[PDB]
Amino acid sequence: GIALGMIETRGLVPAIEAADAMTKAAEVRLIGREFVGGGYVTVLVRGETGAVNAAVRAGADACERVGDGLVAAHIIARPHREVEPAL
Amino acid sequence: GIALGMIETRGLVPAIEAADAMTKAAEVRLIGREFVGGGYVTVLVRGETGAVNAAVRAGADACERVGDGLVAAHIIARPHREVEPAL
Amino acid sequence: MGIALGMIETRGLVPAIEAADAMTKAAEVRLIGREFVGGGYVTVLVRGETGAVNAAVRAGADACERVGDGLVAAHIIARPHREVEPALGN
Amino acid sequence: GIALGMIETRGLVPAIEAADAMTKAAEVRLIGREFVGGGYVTVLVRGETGAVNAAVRAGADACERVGDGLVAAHIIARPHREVEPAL
Amino acid sequence: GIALGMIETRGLVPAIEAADAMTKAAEVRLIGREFVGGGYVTVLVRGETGAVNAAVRAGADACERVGDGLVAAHIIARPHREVEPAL
Amino acid sequence: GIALGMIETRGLVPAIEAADAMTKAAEVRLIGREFVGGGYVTVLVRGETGAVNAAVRAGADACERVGDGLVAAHIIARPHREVEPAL
Amino acid sequence: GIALGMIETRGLVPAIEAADAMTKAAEVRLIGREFVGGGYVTVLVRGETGAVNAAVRAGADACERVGDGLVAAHIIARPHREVEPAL
Amino acid sequence: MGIALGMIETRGLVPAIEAADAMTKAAEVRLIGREFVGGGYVTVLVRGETGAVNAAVRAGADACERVGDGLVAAHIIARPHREVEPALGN
Amino acid sequence: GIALGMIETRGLVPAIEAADAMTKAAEVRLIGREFVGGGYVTVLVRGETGAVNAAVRAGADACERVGDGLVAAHIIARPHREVEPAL
Amino acid sequence: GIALGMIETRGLVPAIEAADAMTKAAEVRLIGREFVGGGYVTVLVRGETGAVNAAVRAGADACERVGDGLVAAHIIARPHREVEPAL
Amino acid sequence: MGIALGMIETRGLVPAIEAADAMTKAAEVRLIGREFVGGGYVTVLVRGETGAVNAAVRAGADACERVGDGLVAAHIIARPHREVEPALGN
Amino acid sequence: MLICKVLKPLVSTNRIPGFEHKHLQVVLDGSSNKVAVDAVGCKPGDWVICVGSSAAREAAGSKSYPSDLTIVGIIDHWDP
Amino acid sequence: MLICKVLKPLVSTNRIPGFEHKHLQVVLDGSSNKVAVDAVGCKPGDWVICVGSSAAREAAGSKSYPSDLTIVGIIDHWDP
Amino acid sequence: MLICKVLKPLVSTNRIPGFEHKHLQVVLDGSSNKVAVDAVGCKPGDWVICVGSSAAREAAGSKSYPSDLTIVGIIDHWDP
Amino acid sequence: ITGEGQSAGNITGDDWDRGDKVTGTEGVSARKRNPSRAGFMGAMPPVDNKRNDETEKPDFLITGSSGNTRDGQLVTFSGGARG
Amino acid sequence: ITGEGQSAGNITGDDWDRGDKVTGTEGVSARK
Repeated sequence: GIALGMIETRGLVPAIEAADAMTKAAEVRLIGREFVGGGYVTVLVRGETGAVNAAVRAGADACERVGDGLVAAHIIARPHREVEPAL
Repeated sequence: GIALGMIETRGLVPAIEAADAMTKAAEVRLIGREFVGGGYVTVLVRGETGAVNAAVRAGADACERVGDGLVAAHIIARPHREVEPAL
Repeated sequence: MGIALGMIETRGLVPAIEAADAMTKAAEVRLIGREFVGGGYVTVLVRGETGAVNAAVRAGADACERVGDGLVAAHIIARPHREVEPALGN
Repeated sequence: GIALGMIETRGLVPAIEAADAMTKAAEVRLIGREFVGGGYVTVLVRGETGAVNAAVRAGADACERVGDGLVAAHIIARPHREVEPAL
Repeated sequence: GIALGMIETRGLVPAIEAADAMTKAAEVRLIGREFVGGGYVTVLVRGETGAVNAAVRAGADACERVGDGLVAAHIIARPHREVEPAL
Repeated sequence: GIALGMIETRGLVPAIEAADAMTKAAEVRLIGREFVGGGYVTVLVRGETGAVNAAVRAGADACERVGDGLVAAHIIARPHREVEPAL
Repeated sequence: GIALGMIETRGLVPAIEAADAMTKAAEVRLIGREFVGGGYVTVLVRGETGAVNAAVRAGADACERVGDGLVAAHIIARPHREVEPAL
Repeated sequence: MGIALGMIETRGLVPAIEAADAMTKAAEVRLIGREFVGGGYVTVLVRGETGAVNAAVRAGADACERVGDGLVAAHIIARPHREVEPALGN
Repeated sequence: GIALGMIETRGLVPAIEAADAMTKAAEVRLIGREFVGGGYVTVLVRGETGAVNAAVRAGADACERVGDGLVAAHIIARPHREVEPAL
Repeated sequence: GIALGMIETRGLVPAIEAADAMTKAAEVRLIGREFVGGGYVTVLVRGETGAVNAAVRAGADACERVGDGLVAAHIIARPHREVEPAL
Repeated sequence: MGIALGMIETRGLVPAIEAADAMTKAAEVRLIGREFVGGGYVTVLVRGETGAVNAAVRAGADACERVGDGLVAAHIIARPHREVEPALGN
Repeated sequence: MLICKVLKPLVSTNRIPGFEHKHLQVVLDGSSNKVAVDAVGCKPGDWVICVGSSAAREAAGSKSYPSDLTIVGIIDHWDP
Repeated sequence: MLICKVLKPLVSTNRIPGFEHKHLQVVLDGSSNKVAVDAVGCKPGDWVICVGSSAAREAAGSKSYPSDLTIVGIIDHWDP
Repeated sequence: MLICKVLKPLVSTNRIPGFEHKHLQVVLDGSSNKVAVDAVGCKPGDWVICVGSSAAREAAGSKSYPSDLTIVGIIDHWDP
Repeated sequence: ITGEGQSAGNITGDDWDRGDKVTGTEGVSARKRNPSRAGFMGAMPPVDNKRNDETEKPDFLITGSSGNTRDGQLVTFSGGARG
Repeated sequence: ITGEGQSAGNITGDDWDRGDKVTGTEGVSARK
């Protein structure tokens, strides 16, 4: 449901590779793509906790090599409702 | 909640993790997420001194080990009247 | 309509658009996006079939390394999914 | 008072805490809270010569120990008549 | 509320510096200033526990260098009602 | 004309110096003043092949020592129409 | 005159103290401040060519140590009208 | 009314009032308090504007170190808050 | 239960042990046991991502130490439409 | 499309995960899921030349790290008219 | 029709037709030309998909050089221009 | 030890040491619900026996193991 | 393990080892109130699972850690 | 952790390790009486929080410390 | 060369994309195309890690700093001088 | 010299209080 998967990387080639892993390995919704600046490209998806876990593991072991690869990656299971308006 | 805290890091894996911990810890209000530029991300939080302290410490120590981690985090107990221009 | 999404990013728009011209000259493909990631990271996004995308990205890598600070990432996607499509500006 | 006090730093905790010291030490009006990009953040306050003097003293002495530290501490007793159109 | 913050120092220059930190960093009431003798100058404030904690940390890291600096510093959260008539 | 000449440099001052050499070195119209981010600034001039070639060579070898220095200097002669989004 | 003098610095406080030196040394009026990105900051002053040269000399000689230091400060006595869109 | 509170303490009243006279002569400021902390710690409390307070305390430090056992603490406050004011004898 | 996992080993002491753990761990459905040939045995399981993950990890670590143990085990979060031909 | 893509491996986790990559990377129809015996398992997919090319890329790059590993990765752009009667 | 161009030139047409056999045996490529350059040079044009043409040219460059005098000149063209088509039989 | 009727299985979640937690199962001691690691068999559950305390740690496999209750055995003849 | 519905958050206080206590959350086991360290997620709280005993120590992060109960996981399908 | 309203203080007695027992205080968890070592503040007692188990040992100051429950913090906003 | 494992799948048997040899338009003498320029002489800009200074010890917790231990500003002698 | 960090803020850029040199009434030959 509200399970928040998300990936940070350097250059968006791995960002969209991880997004492809998101949309192909699991059935989740991609809620955001953000250009932080300084090279950080971030993808944000929501879905089922186990599905999000499979998605994020696939995204990691897919995009960790391409170019500069992923920088940071972790899963959020039940994000606070207060966080949602900021996203 | 005049008492103000804020969590700043490089990339927003730790930033959203810390903000999740912020909202997770007490009845605190996340008033703003700001992209510094160059990769730094800042998340503001408002509340009372004890709740803000608990939230900030929890989030900081939780996010120090995720990805590239925090950069710095401290608290303002009696913020000045210029806080409204500051937000 | 070649759904295959090739795309590469580099340091500044000189190597970026030189790679773009290499892709659009060596191959007959349609580039769809030029994006400023920030901090020098500039990306070109092109659509085409798998072989055409392969040839285009090979040409871009060949012609992009020796200009500016050079290419960084040179991987492609053969069959992008529907859900990524909004992230491409839908 | 037309004296301008200025601080550059890497991050917002240094910036916000420096501004809090800025305004707590003496009467100075914060005018600028500018994100340069690349991690640089700057604060500009307005006040009379002695007020800006002591206030920037306190601001540096509160900010030095945050992040990589304060980058530049600088003040002018009175900028020219022709600077503020591009404030 | 009844949260008792208090500072001891050698020479009252740091004592009043810590008092300034009390009154500027947090919103607490300064209930006492005592000259023990032998150089010990003591400041006594009451307020909210988290606010008092912010006050006392600010007072410590402000007045610990000035002159002889602070000597002893600790926080009291819920002092006994019997103690109050003595203060 | 249809010929595109274009250069980056680190710092805006060398960029405008190079574009200045563009606009007097040969008959050419400049179309782009792009801030890449992180300090890369790109200048985009439009004109016929000989004019753009001579102008770019002059601006590049005049801007090599100016400021921080240039980035890249190679120019395409007959750009494909598909570079229209670069406008 | 019609001359445009330029100053570049690592950060904006040195840039605008240099701009103060510009507008306070000679009869030159600055037309712009621009944050390039990644910390590069430029200031563009306008005035008589001799005045511009003297002002730039003063600012550069003033601002070597201010902030992290200077980057680029060169002038064109006759920038093209075609540069005006970039101004 | 210069709200800036300068103040310094020393060993005995000779250096204390010599610093007081230095402050009131080198600068045109009004001292408001002479306090016996105990054990030789004697303090002078003066009000003035930030620059005048700065000059006064610099003069006091210059003229106080070479008399008696000397000065100990020489820091000031630029904008004292209202709540400290009762501690100054309100 | 579209999410698919499967446990493969050499000999079916660990295979039936792992399948017992599979059914033992959650409301998962064992859809097929296949004799690979040459001693490898495979057991398929269907369910949701979290239940399948728990089951597969429990069974894998339980069967790694029995007899000759597992060979490999991973999970498919979003199996393709060809799963029906695959079974 | 008459292009055939083929993978041999030791086990079914490698086979099934390789097939999942096979079909996820591009449009290819799985036609053969054959258990050789002695531990050898093979997958055969059908699709056009570029699709089979990229798909077998992804399949090998997903399967390499399972069991003793992929044994043979091989494709043909178009098998003869006389091969498929013994498909 | 796949615009991807493969062309192989050899001395004598025995290696040229070996290259053509590699073409028509490897991938979905149709030989669009068999021409005699002059003075013994014989070259072959095939057209098809990018990956198909690439694989075919690979096979030709694997099986052509050691046949008689052998291969003299091969390459691939990824995205040939529209204006080249008149030179390709129009 | 705690007599305990197996009730239902569990589902995984976002904890790391689940590598050794091995499919926790909700059980009942006759009063309310509980959950313990299935060591040998849970089924729908007729009557099994559950061990906790620090013994649970070495009852589950490790001194550092994080548990408060582990099922330890099955009673064949059970008890009303 | 203790089935446990999150109830509310906490507030800091005058203890030193709070550096590792990490935002204790009041939870309910169906009978009365309780408080446990939030490891992964509390929310308003639908149904999560809580681990105590000495396991709690290594369940929270340290052998010397001072706890009696830590939440360990979330049950996605929960239970009535 | 155990929510706990301070009730009353204690008195010393004939045990030796009281050097570290530090003025035990009778508290109430809402059901019956209890006693725990006052670490920071007890007062008449509005609402404080109490930690036991083996954590209590390092919650009170020593690994070898003899306790089963220590108060650990004060809840400023308390709870009805 | 990076893409998504172009050369990673090099076990691929018979026919393949890429450019084993004699494959002109893959950038070899081809990519040079529009004459670029090198200049610069110093490559990437010297970006400094804003995190520095350090020298002294962070001000007695309670205002920033992660990890660590000590006390929640306890009444203990440490309290302020918690260090 | 101690006050509240008079010389601590010595990074302060251009204009400043204090007595870099030729500043007679700061106690140098004055305080006597």
